[PDB]
Amino acid sequence: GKSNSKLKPEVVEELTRKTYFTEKEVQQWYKGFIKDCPSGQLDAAGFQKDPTKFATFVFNVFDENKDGRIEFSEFIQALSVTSRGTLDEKLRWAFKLYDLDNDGYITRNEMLDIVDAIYQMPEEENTPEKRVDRIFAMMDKNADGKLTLQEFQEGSKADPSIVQALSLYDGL
Ligand SMILES: [Ca+2]
Ligand SMILES: [Ca+2]
Ligand SMILES: [Ca+2]
Ligand code: NA
Repeated sequence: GKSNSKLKPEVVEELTRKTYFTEKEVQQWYKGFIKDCPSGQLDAAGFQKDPTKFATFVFNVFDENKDGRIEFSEFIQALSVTSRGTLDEKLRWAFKLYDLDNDGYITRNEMLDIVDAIYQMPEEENTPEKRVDRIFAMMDKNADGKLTLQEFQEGSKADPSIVQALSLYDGL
């Protein structure tokens, strides 16, 4: 008598209120989620399914409570921010992605780890090192080798390409 094939009504209401989705959209996302992960808990191996490193970094941000599983509430809220969030919401989310040790700063090495993963997944951009050097030249204002949330927000907003990439809604 499986009890998690659909959401409880109160949870449909909760999740609709916490995201940019309609009730119908929340239920549609659950249908697909539970089909692909009947346990209701998506683990790192499942999320994975060369992209290994970057999928693992994204997995950790989806995993809000850090218990090694992405449950639906986590899945749908991450989808909400990354697909439909405002520019500032998406920037806060991206900062969490890059801040690997959750200390409130993105170091050069933290960023390098992410950018390498993206690459693993034009001469002046042909290494992760070059890409990071450029980002830090543009965003690190006190030259201490790390980005505060403010440095990352303001730095990102200065660059038209970054603004474009974070200003989409359902990919458009
Ligand atoms: Ca979790
Ligand atoms: Ca950090
Ligand atoms: Ca700095
Ligand atoms: Na600009």
